[PDB]
Formats: sequence, C-alpha cells, structure tokens
Amino acid sequence: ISSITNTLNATINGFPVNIELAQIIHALSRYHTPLKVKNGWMSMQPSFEDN
Amino acid sequence: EQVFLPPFLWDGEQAGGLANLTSLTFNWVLNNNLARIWSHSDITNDVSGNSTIGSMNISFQQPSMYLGFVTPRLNIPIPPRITYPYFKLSRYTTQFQNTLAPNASSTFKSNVVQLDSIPRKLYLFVKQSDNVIYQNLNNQITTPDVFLQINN
Amino acid sequence: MSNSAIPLNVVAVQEPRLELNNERTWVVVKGGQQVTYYPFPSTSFSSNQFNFICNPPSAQTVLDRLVFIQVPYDITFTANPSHAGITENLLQPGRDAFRAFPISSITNTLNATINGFPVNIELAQIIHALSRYHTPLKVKNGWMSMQPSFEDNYQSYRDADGANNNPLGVFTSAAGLSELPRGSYTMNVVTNTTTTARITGVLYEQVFLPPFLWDGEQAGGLANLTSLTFNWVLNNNLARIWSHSDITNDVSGNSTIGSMNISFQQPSMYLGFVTPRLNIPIPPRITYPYFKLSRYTTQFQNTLAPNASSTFKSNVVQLDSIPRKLYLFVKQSDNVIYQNLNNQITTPDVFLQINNLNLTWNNQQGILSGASSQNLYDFSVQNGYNKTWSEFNGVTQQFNGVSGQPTKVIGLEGGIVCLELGKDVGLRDDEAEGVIGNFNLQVQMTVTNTNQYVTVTPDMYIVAVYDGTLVISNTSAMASIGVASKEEVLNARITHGVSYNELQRIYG
Amino acid sequence: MSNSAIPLNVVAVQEPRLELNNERTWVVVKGGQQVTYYPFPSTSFSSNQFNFICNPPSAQTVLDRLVFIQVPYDITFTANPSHAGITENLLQPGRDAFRAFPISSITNTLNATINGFPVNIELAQIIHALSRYHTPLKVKNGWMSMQPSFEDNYQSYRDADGANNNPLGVFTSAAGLSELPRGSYTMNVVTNTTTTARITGVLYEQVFLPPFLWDGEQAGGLANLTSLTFNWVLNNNLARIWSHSDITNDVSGNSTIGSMNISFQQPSMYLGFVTPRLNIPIPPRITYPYFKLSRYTTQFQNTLAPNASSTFKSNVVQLDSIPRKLYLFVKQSDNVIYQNLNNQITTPDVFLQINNLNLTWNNQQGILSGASSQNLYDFSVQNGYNKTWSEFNGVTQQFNGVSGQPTKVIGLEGGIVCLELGKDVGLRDDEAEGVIGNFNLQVQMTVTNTNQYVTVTPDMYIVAVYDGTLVISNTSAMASIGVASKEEVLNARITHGVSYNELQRIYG
Amino acid sequence: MSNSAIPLNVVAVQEPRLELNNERTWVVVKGGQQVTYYPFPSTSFSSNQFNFICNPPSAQTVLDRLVFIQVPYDITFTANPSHAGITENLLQPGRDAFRAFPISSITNTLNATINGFPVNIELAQIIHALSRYHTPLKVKNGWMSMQPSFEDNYQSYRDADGANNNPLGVFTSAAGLSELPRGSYTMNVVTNTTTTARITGVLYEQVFLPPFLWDGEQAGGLANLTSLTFNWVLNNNLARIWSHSDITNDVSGNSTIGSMNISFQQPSMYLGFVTPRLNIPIPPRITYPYFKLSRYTTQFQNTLAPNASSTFKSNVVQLDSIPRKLYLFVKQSDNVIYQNLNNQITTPDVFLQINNLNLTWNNQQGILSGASSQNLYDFSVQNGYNKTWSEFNGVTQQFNGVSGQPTKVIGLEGGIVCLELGKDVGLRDDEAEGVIGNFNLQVQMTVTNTNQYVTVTPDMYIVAVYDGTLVISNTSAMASIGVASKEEVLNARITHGVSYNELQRIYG
Amino acid sequence: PNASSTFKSNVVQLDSIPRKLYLFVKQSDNVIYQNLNNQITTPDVFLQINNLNLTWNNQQGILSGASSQNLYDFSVQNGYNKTWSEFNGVTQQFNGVSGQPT
Repeated sequence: ISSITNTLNATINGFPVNIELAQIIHALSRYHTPLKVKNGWMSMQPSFEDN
Repeated sequence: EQVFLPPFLWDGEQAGGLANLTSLTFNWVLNNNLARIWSHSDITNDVSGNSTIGSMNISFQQPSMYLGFVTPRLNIPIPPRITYPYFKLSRYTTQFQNTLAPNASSTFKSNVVQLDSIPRKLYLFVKQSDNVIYQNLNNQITTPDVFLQINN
Repeated sequence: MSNSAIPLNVVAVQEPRLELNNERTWVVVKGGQQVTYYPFPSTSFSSNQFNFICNPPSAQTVLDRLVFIQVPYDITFTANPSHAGITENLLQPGRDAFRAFPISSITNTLNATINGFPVNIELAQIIHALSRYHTPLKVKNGWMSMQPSFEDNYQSYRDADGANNNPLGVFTSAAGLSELPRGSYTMNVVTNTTTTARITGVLYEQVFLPPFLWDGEQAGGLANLTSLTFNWVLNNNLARIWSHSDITNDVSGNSTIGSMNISFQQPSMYLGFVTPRLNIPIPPRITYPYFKLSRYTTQFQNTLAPNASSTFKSNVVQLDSIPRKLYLFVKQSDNVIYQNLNNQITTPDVFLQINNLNLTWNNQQGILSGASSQNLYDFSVQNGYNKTWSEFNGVTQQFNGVSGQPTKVIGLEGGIVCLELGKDVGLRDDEAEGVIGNFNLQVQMTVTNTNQYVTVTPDMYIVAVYDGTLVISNTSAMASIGVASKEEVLNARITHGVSYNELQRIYG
Repeated sequence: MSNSAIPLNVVAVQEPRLELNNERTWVVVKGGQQVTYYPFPSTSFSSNQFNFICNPPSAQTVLDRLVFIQVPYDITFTANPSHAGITENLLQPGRDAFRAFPISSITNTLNATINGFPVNIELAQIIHALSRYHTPLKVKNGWMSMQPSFEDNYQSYRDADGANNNPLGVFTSAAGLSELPRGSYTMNVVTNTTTTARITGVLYEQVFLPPFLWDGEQAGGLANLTSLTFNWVLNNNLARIWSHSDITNDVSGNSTIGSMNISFQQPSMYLGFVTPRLNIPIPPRITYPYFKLSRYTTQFQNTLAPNASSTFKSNVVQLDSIPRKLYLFVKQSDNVIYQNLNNQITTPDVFLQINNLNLTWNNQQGILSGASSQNLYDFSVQNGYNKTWSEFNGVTQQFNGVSGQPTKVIGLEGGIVCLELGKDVGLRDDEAEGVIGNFNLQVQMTVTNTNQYVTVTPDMYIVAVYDGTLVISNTSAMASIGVASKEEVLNARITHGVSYNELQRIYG
Repeated sequence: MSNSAIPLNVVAVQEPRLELNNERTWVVVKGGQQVTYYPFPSTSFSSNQFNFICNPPSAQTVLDRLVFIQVPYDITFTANPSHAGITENLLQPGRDAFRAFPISSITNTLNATINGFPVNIELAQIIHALSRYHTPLKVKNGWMSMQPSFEDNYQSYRDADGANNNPLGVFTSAAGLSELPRGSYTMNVVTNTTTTARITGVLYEQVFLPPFLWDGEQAGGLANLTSLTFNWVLNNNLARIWSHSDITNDVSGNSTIGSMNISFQQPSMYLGFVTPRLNIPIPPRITYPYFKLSRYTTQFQNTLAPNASSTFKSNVVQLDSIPRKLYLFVKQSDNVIYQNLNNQITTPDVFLQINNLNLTWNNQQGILSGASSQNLYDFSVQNGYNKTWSEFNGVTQQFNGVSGQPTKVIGLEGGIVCLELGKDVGLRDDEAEGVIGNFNLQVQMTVTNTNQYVTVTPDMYIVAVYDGTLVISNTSAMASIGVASKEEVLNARITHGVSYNELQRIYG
Repeated sequence: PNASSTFKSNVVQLDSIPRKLYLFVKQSDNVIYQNLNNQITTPDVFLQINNLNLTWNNQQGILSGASSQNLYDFSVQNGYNKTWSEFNGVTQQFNGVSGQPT
C-alpha cells in the first residue's frame, strides 16, 4: 500500500504533520528491524525485502 | 498496512500515547499509476521483448481505520499540558547523467543544500531513476526496488 | 420626491463635466524603499521532485504575493515503427503544441510551508476546471500569459484543423488582443527532420496555491516570515506535458509520435521582498485570508457510446465545514487514458455535457432537480464562468454544401457548473461559509457524451473550497477553519456599508 | 502639499503590497434557504401567441428577476420553381442562419403583468436598437449567450461571404475568446438535400422589458406578489426568424429557398423563487426602480440610392415628462421589407449612416446644430455604444488587385445615436430627469444611404425611455413617472458622496 | 469571529438577490443649461505647420477636456522607375494602409497654451510607447477608435502576410468584436492604376495632452479661462504617414511605390462648452492635476543583426523632481529610416526585446538588477501593459511540414518596461512622487535584436513624467511642481479611507 | 560553440567575512571524468566573463555596473600576472590566401 502512496498527511489537534511515504520506505525499511521485529508488527503486510 | 510517520510508531517497544486530544484526521493520496502494487518476474517474459500481463486494473473499497482509546483511572490524574518527542523527515533527490552500463563506474556531486539544524541522521544512496521504469505496466511490475553499490 | 407611494429621499449629483467644486486633496503615495528580487536556484531538483529553500534576508521585510518558477527544459521525439512513413517530419505547423498549462498539469502536488506550518494544493487535477472559472479577457492577457494558456475547446483535436479558434495554432491566425493559440509559444527547434525532432526552451509556471495569488489583484504581502520553502513532486508519467493531434496518425490506431524523452535543467523560484521604511512601523502580528481547496472523485466502470445517455449516483462524502463554494464536472477517466503513450498526448482534457444535475446536501435531498439544463449555466455565470452557453451546451452542427454528403456534428466541450454554497444551495439559518462542522454531500447527476469518435469511460469530480483565516506571528503559524461560531453567525447585525459585489472580488 | 497656490490638504496612502495594517472584518454572507426552480408549461400556446398564467408559490417568497423562456420548434423549406437551379443542397455551409435574436425578433409585442398591474414593451423594433447599446464583451459572453447573439455588421449578406467576421458562419472559423457568429447554434438537421430541407431543435430566449433584467448584474428580486403572467403575442409573418444570403439566388433575384413554414410545440417559462431565512424579515411593501419604453415613428414616401444624400423632419410630438434617455435613427422601412417572402428573408438590420442631426427640445431650437458626426458618435460612445467609429457611419473602401479592376466599396450599417437628456441636450433650470411634463420635441436629421445594391425607402424612429419608481405591494402595484416635484428638484442639495459613474451602472 | 488569536469583528452581508431592504433614495442628476459644439477652422495653416486660436465664449463657461481636430487631405503616389516588372496595381488589397496613429506620428510637437501660459508635449517619438500603455478592450474601442488604431505587432511587415490579425488588412478578415486592422478606415480612391494612385478623405485625431484627456473616464472640465490657442508643427519628411510591405517589392531591387506626395486643406479643432445652470455657482479660482512629459534620448552608431545582444548605456541625466513614473525602451534609431522613401514607408514601429535591465538612481546601481527579464514584464503589467507575455519578449518559432524545409522564425516586437517610482524603485525616506529638488539617474541595459531581415541600428529613450498642480484662475495660470514639501511628506497622515487601486484611474 | 547565457548559485551562508574570494566558471568536472580519451585531452581553462554581478549579504547589485575589463583592473592589482589578452581570451589570426576564411 505505501509503495504506491504519494504522501500521507495527518493532522493532530489542528496542526499538520506530514511524511513522503513513496520514496522513504524502502530505504527506511532496512533499518533497523532485528529478526524478532520483522516477525513482530511488520508481519501484517508482506515484508521480504528484494535482495 | 501501518500508518508510519511520527509520533505514531511501528516498532518493538510501546510508549506513552497522545492525550489530551480534541481532533485527528488522516488524509492519504496515492500516486497515479497503481501498477506498482503488483510485482513480476521477467523469466516468463517473451524471448523477443514483450510481457504476458499488459494491462491491469486495480480497485479499492471503503477502507476502515483501527485505533484504541484507553481512558485512565479517576484516582491517578494526568497532566493538563504534556510533551512528546517528534521527528520530522525530509527528502532531496538529484538526478545525474549519463547512465552507466552494464557494470561500470562514475562520480556524482550535489549542489549545496542548506538546512536549519543538525539532523539526527542522514541516509544516502543511489537508486535506479524513476523517470525511466514508469513506462509500461510491464516495466513497473517487473523491476525490483534495490539500490546501486556505493564504492566510496 | 415625495408623492411616490412612500416618500423617498432626495439627493443631487452633478453631471461629469461640472462638479468643478468639491474638496480636492493632493495625495503622496509612499512605499518603503528597496523593493528587490532574488532568485533561488532549486537545491535537489530532479525529474521526480523540485525543491527550493529560501530565507528572507531579515524580519521587517514583507514578501510580495506573486511568486513563480522558471524551468528551462529539453524534449526529444522519435518516429514509432512502423505504420510509417510517416512523411514528412513528426512536427507539423497545425498539429502540436504545449498543453495548457504545461508545468502545473504535470505536477502531482505542490507542497509549500510558511514559517513552519505546511500548506498544500493537489495541483494536477484541480487546475483545469479552476482555470475557466475566474478571470476575464482582461486578466487572461495579464499574468496568466506566461505559460501556454489558450484552454481547449474542441472535444478531439482531430477535427479542430484548421480554424481561427483551433488551440494548437501558430501566432499567425489569432485576432489582435485575443488569447493567441498554444503553438504561439517560443522554443527553438534545434532539429526537425523526418524520424527525429528535438526542441529546447524556457517556460514559466506560476505557483498557484493560496495565499499566493495568480489573479491580477495584489494586496498585502505576508510579512513577517523567518523561513519559507517550496516543493513539488511530479507525476511520474511526464509525457502528458506535450499536446499533440490525431489527424496525422491514421487508420491503424498506431501513432506517428511514440515515444519521447523530457529532461529538465536546474530551475529557480523568483520571489521578491519589499522592506518598509523606518517612518511607518508594521504590527508584530497579522492575519491573512486563506482558502484550503480539496478534491473528491468517484470513478465508474460502465461505458457509454458516442451520443448516448445515462445516470451516475455520486458516492457519499462527509465535510468539515460548509465550503465557500463547490464545483462539479464529469471528465474523461484517466485510469484508462494513462495506459499507452499515444493515448495521453492526443486526448484533450475537456468535459461532458451535463443534462440534469440533482444533488443532496445536509440530509434533505433533491436540490435543483427541477432546474433547466441551461439554468445550471445561469446561476454559475453568476460566478464568472466566462464561456458562452453555446460552448457550455455543448455541441455543434455544421451542414455541408455539395451533393449529397451528410452534415458533421462536432462535440465542443462540457459544462462545469459551480454553485456557491450560500447562493444556490441555501443553508438553514445559523450557517455560513466559515462555520464548522460535519455535514454531508452526494451529487446524483445525469450526463451525455458528445464526442463522436471515442467511447468515454466516465468519472466525477467535486472541488470544494473552505474559508479560513491564517495568522502569522513570528515565530508561529496558526491556521483555522471555523472562525465564526453558532451564536456568532446568527444575530450578527447586517451592514449596508458594503458592498456585495466587493465580496466576489476577493477571490480564493 | 501647502506651498501650492492655495494650500491643499495632505494625505498619504500605502502601496498595494505594503498595505499591511488596517481593520480586518470576517464578513459572513447570508442568503435565505431554499433556492428552487420551476418549469411552467403553457397550455394555450399556438401559432399566434404564447400565454403563461403562473403564480408565485406564496407571498413572502422573493421572485428572482432574470426570467426566460425556451421553445422547441420545427421548420421545413422547399425549393423555388423556377430558378436555373440548383446545386446541390438547399441549406448551405455558411450562407444561412437564424436572425439574432430569433424569438424576440418575431414577437410583435410582449406583455407581462406583475401583480395585476400591466407592463409592456414592443419587442420587434425596440430590440435591435436597444441591444447594441450596453454590452461590453464581458456581458456579451454572459447570459445573452443563450439565444443567437451576433448583430449584423454588413449592409448586405451578399458581400460578407466568406469573411472572418461573417455574421452567419460556422463555429469553427471564429477567433478564440470572442463572439461566435450565428452559425454556431446547435440544432438537429433531419435533411438538407437539394430541393428540400427540414431542421428542428430547442432554442432559448430571454424576457426583456424591466424590471426583468437582460443585462447580467443582479440586484434585489421583486417580491412579495400574488400572481404573474406573460403573453408573447408574435407578428403574423414568422418566416422572418430565418436569415439567408443573397449570393446563391441568380439572374433577377430568384431566391432558391422560397418557400418555408414553421411550427411550435409546448413552450415553457422558467423562474426561481428563493425564500428568505426566518430571523431577518422582509418588509410589507417596498419600492423598486422601474422604466418604460415607447417609440414614435414617421414614414416617408421618397427613396434615395445607391448612396445619395437627403434630409428628413421628425414630426412634432409631446411627452408626459422629460425622459431619461433617447435613441434616434433611420432604419429601413417596415411598410416594405414585408411583402414578398425572399426579400423579407434577406434584408439585414443595419441603419443608414447619420451625417448631421439637429434637434428641437421644447422651445429650444438647434439644440445641437453645429456638431460634427464624430461629435455625435463620441457622446453616444460615452453613454456605452460599444462599436468602433469605423463601424458607426460605416463605409469601408477595399483596394482591388489585378489590372484593371475597380475598387469595391462595402456598406457597414449606420449609427444609432443617443442623448442622455440631462447631460447632452441641456435642460432648463428647476427641471430634472424625473419631472412632468408636456414638453415639446421634434427632430430633423440628415441621413445618407450607404448600401450598395438596394434602394432603401427610409423610416425614422425615436425611442423614449422614462424613469420612475414603482411600489410593489401586497396586493396592488402603484407606479409613477416623475416622482420628484418641480420644487424638490430645485434646491435639492448636492452630494459628493456618490459618483456619477455609479448611475451609469444601474440601468441596462 | 473571535475564534482566532485576535478576535476579529463581524458583519453580515445580504446576498445579492435578497439585497432589499435598505433605505433607497431617488437621485436627481443636474447638468448645465446649455451644451454646445463648434468647429474652429485653423486661423492660419500651411504645408509644414498649422495652428488654431479659439477663445472661450466667456469666463463662466466650462469646457470639455476631450478635444480633437479633423484634417482633410490628398495623397498621390507615383510609380518608381525602374524596379523590374510592376504587374498588379499600385495599391494592394492587404498590403498597405495608414500607419497608426496617422497624423500623430507626423506631428513634431503639439503645443497648446492655457490662459496665457504654455504647456507642451513633444508628440512624434513619444506617442508610440505611450499608446501601448493604458488601453484595454473597452477603451481601445471607444474614443480611441477614431484614428486608425491597431498598433503594429509584427517586427517586420513582409512575413506578416497574410494572417487574420495582419496589422494592415481589410475590414473583412477581422474577428467579430475586436480591434480592427488599419486598412478598414475609409479613404475613397479617385484612381488606382499601376503607374499612379490618388486617394482623398477626412481623418480625425485627438489632442493627446494634460489636462486634455484621451481616455473615456470623464473628469471635470476647464473653467474659467479666457484665452486658448493650439499650435502644431509637422516633423519634416511626412511620407511617413503611410505604411507598406516588402512582399510586393522585388528581388535585390527597389520598392514600386517611391515616390509619393501629400497635401492638406484647412483642418478644424472641435471644442465643447457647457454653461452651468443658475442654481449652482462655479468657484472663483480652481485647481487641476497637471502632468508634463519629457524625453531623454541616446544614439550609439554601432549595429547588430539579426540576433546577437550587447549592452548600451544611457548618458546620465538629471531631473528636477522625482517624476511620478518613467518608461524605458530601445527601438529602431531615428537618424536612419528617415532617408529614402522605401525606408520611410515600409519599416514598422517596434521594440527590440529587453533581456535584462539594470538601472541606477541617485546614485546607487543597481536597482532592479537581479530580476529575470520575465520579472520586468509582470511588474509592468501591474501598471497596465495589456499585451500577452509572448508579444512582449520578442520572437516566436514556427515549424512547417515537408522535408526538408528550414523552420521559420518570426520576430514580433519587444516590450517597454515601465516602473512607477514609489511602486517599484523605492525612494529613501521622505521623498515622494511630488518632492523637489535634485536627482540624476542613468539606466543601462542589454537588449537582443529580434527580427531576421535587416540590421537594426538602435537607440534608447527614457520618458519621465512629472506630476503637479495647476491653478487656472481669472486671470492667470500659476503652475506648480514640487507641491509636497519634503519635511511635510515625512509626517503626513495615513488614510485607509481611499484605496490605492483607485488612484490608478487618474492616469495622465 | 559560442553562445552567451546566465547562471546563479544557491545562496550559501558564511560564518565570517573571508579575507579573499575567487569566482570562476570552469568547464564542468562531471563531463570530463567519463572515458579515457576525454580525461587526458582536455586542458583546464576558463570561460570568458562578459559581466559579473554579485550580492553581499542581503545586499544586491554589487559590481554590476563595472565593465568586465574593469574586473581585470582591480584583480591584477590583487596580483593576476597574466596579460589582459588572455583574460577574456579569444584572438584572431587572418590567413593570406584567396578562397580562405580567417
């Protein structure tokens, strides 16, 4: 889902905070999930990084 | 899929949740191709050129969102005003030419980018350019997301 | 004066020529010394993203409203195998120009943050509907002149040749003091032979999002910034930028032009800072108007043939405050137009003829269901629609003279109705364009495809526009929607001093 | 500021950018809930007149002032024996189209009755003169766009073809952002083959006559009232609706088309009734602006041609007050131009060019006896004439190439002058725009015919337009012309509050 | 309302259809008793210079500021020996007409004198850049219509032919409702045959001055003066009135037209006089805005063509008082293009395109230096440039189909940057548009040659305009510049009462 | 081969006034590195400066008015050691034989 997302904006208590998901995630994804945590919440979406 | 971006988390370890809020709202917006959802492997691609798949159609139905409100015990009171650690991430891309093939080297430099405070950390890498590979359902489906090898 | 049904009050004005008497006062216009322009070559500019980060030299300088980014570029075409030849040379005088407007129609998003607090438009879609809706031959020739700007009439370019009004025309063939067609832009052609072309130039796109203003009106500039930034991300496809025609392309669907490679060169934003003079001081805080615009779309999967009707139920949506206004139209659905290079350069973005629009607001339903197909046009021209009803209908006949051929019917374009929320919707008392919040809207609307040649698989849109103050203190950036309140909106004493036409004039 | 002959009072304004400090007031727009529309169909429509009895939904429900009607029609033609004709289809590609504006041009009279009290205008001959007069391109592309809207430039169709501004010419071939010629109008053509043709579609029209507004600006809608009614009593001819160029008919004028017949299907008016919100109350009785049109005419026996001079004398009349505006001109004679169908079809609107006009007010002679024609034009333009001087007094030479062909002159329509009877004529003291009455007038004016191939028996016209306030009440409607008593007109105290150019704005 | 950081005060506004009720007044409009017009046949006139003297009937009789003079003439062309060939007539249907504005571009210097005191405009060089500047489509179509009007857009006549908009074209071939080409104006031809041409008719042209106004917005009229005289003088060659094209003139040879000759009769000014009604008296002495325009020019003999830029610098000049604005431009040089008939007739009036400006001001250097040329445009349009960004900024490419032609480039005139002085320069504190005394400024900028056919030797101008008050009294004419005292200007009160864009209408 | 253009640099803040400062346009580095042929056979030289205008802090237009030849005058004074002819470099030698361009 997120590899298709352009941007994801959320606003909390009236003030906005945004990321840019499409670009960041694959690079952000390798840090810094120990094995235990790739089996953790990561588990819900497909997660095997393209080696 | 998990909502990413701080202060919302996606890791081992829990932390003290936001309160006291009055509002929240989560707007997505997804870039236009939607063919990047699926993958492919080009072994099955025809020998001369072409692919079996072209073309594909993607839907979505109303998507719910799941969150958990924990009210707290009357006796223990929670502060009127309170502070959370929040990070804020930014990207800067710069395409370079010419292309290198099939396995040769070159060097690249970037124009000075000036920031407003020392960042916590700074990632760097060299990805296969997006301007290419957004041609064709086929290319978009087949190609992997891995970077190029930094030799220095 | 009296001696009418109720006695009225007298006053007398003088003819223009007389009136030599009245108190005449010399006026000194003072504007703080040092109005100046700096350019900020974008850091980190790439096909996918532009990004400028600029800082005002000092506090106490007001930033002028009009901002724009000039982006020099490079395109290369190539002859597709192999319907061709293919004579004579891809590029023709009638057949191909920039789309209008070339850079903004390619931007997926324009995020831009003042003093820390982020603001953004979803430029890509919004622009083409919002271009028609404000401005008059006057503005058109003012600032809106810098990008290619003659917006498309004809339902498919193919037939459009060769006419005075055809949008991809040369500078010759455009009557004096009119919107010159899009081919009238200048980019040098380094080469155009058969089988290969390559052009080069520099094109300006002014950045749309409010507070920054495109319309020719001016107004206070937002001092006092401490930091500022602009960023755009561009829809990857990027072939859209060029607008081509079908007449040369021919019987087998296959197109002369496919394909092409666009590059860019490091562009610069160009914004300029007045710095006020020590005599007059400015306030420590201030408040500006701002308009968050946002779009919802529903995309259908049925398809109607050339000259055929149908209905489309909207798909529901919850809003946050009653918008200031709300436009509606149904377009050619991109989901299909994007696949294939030929199909995205040769298809013009023009809409579909709206027969009846019946929409639902805030629990009651069935508003306007009795209005004329044409009536929709009249309460929208009230808002400045600026295109004749003949073209809004829109369809055309043109009978031939010679035995004994059929006459050719031309699709011309579509209506895009917009109904101001207080004006033609009506809101139960205690409601006004500010006030929050939580209501719902769903537009059930019947339509007809006019275009002869292709099956338009359709789609809907609705571009809302909210009304909110934005307060800028240094350092802060509060933003609001719902400045008025429930007790506040009711029982607010009316003012005759203004001046209603005036409210139309401050556009957002 | 001081130091300048007599010392003057200094002020200083801020520049537009730097105008950052002043009081800002969030200004909430209220417009009562329930704007809704209705389509009353007319039982008792026929070939001879249309009738609409309809009524407001209730009292306390403001009727919106713009009102229009749409009618579906049906026409057939049939080729004329004998002609050394013809080839190869009757309806030609750019030679024929509706006279503009169509329905309102064939209406002998129109008559409305607001709340019992009848108001009526003479549509046939009052329209063409009034229409030229207050329409910037801005207003021309607004509401008027509905019914065919391009006025006749050329003195005779036969010359027009094929021009860039040819009045009756196809949609393609008119410049971008401008008035489309009348050939653009959408209608379904069943046939068009040689010897016959049959066309059919729906075509719009607006109600004219005040308080209903043809011009686009919008103001307080006239209500409360109990019953409303219209009667478009047409004229006997009906074949006049169509226009067709002389070019095709051959030898002695044997128009191919003769002869045609029309038809009609149930018509239908359209009005919109907003209802006001509960808090703010409307009053019991209010007072409206209110005009009245009237035309005096005189027929002459002699005839001048092809381009000889002459002169004419008005013919003494009385008017009950001094009217607000006057229009003057010498269009073609209606006694002729009706008999014989082909002739009736071909003749264009345009007037004979005015060379010198010298007029009588009451007991004042030669009110303007020494003004150059340029002088006459200038004031009409100041009033709002909206045509280039070269088109006024129209005669354009056009050089010829090739040895040795003589240079062919073109006729281009005459001028229609107007005096605004306070500013231009000059009124004697104590007497104002309103006051009644009994004043004498007659106008003598030298014209020159300019047409090339027809001999015109001229005819003079004057259109007086009175001002006055009408009080609509529940339920009886008073009216007045000349509300200001003679004395209250003199010794009224001038007000620099409002500018004159604001009054320029109010009426059509 | 009080929802923001600072509570901001509320007001409600009644939406336009429900504007009622509010107290309404009947307004009586009072013009002066007698309004008149008379021609003044120039009391003395000849070949190289003519003039009028036309005293007002009495003091106590206001006069219309809108003035104009009508001049009847005779031109006859002889066929030049011996350009080879010559078949086809001497005049062509699309290839020649009067240069616009015909009798203004002849005039060396207008000169009036109000009431014993002299005011003067040098008219020839000044008019072509001033005229670009303030006309929109309403105005270009009003009074400004009388003389041939259409400014010259194509950088070089020859290639213009034959576009719909071609500067010189006939009335047919102009778009419906828009500025018509120069060939539309009526001049009767007594004879046009190869070898010889003779043509004869009247032509109107206003007095362009201050006080007297050329734009419509009406303003108060000159009372109470005793003497008025106008003086004119013709810039020598005078063949310049006419225009032409290269296409007809033939290969490595000479034009066919040279030489011609001209001739006038007695031309007559046209003044209006309104004598005000007995009720309201006119004040003993009265004060009028009065702007005077200068020009400062520079020649540098060297040459560049067809397209390579260099820098030119303008000799430092002094001003007596910060002028209210100043224009800058480069253009073809006057010293050439005066010698030789061909050179005089067929070379259009247009400007090289400005690549970037870099003026200095007392002393500084460089204001406006670092702004993209693009940027000069969009800050000039703010003062009313009125020409598409592409018309400004010179050339536009154009490709053809057929292998292998070269792709033809077209030059089409470069803009003229104009900057208001408070608005865009910024003055050091306590100097404002009136203030005296001493300053000097030298603009220096770079410009690239646009057109393809000839080498352009250039020149550049600087037209400064001074704004002050003039006191027409009885009897005198003290004229004041430097109305605001410097200390005075420092501490003048700021009123939000009068909006700024309001002061953009006063012009002059 | 010999067109004229304009450029700019992103703003770059400094932490102090520097004693000296050197501006020059080089044949860009990135294009010379690829390829053996190119790396060896390209001399390291600069393009002729038609005009230089720069802005000191929050101040603009400096040195804009001075002729490019003036740039030389105050820089040789700094110690430039190279004939004006080579600065702004381009030279014309004409050959003497008919049917030949210089």
